[PDB]
Amino acid sequence: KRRWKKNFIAVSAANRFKKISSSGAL
Amino acid sequence: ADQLTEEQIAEFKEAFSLFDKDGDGTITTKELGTVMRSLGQNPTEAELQDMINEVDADGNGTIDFPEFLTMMARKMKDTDSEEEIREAFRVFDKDGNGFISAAELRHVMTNLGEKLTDEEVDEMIREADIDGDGQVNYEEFVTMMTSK
Ligand SMILES: [Ca+2]
Ligand SMILES: [Ca+2]
Ligand SMILES: [Ca+2]
Ligand SMILES: [Ca+2]
Repeated sequence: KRRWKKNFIAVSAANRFKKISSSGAL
Repeated sequence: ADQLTEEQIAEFKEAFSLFDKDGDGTITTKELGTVMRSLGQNPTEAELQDMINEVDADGNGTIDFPEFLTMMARKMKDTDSEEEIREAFRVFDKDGNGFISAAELRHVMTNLGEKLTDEEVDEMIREADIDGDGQVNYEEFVTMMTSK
């Protein structure tokens, strides 16, 4: 009921979206 | 034989109610730009659309419920990339990196706009700091939110 879950997950949604960019060389 | 529970739909549902500061309940470019911009960024526009297709299985410009779980469920094999969770870690820590502080998190917890403060967070860090050293380390963090 009270944890860092919904919190970490949320940021994960926006962080993953960003990481989806590229993050790769050749 | 217990997937008939509700704790699941309730967890993901909570993420949206908190993320979708609007009401639609979907991660879009306008919802992403807003929140993302609140953190301290401002990417171009064409860059966003690219961030949508690279994840919009269907193609409604915005991911809803089935699409969300599909992106977190449909796991294409495995690459052993823990960079994701890692970043989320470096994020919480705005200054030094290795432990979470009340004041530090408070600022990163106020950015949102729910109803937290110093006292409440205290109960979150205290209960999370099983050891009780004073702050939250990486262990109690990777031990409490461990992938069951
Ligand atoms: Ca929204
Ligand atoms: Ca869609
Ligand atoms: Ca830190
Ligand atoms: Ca500790």
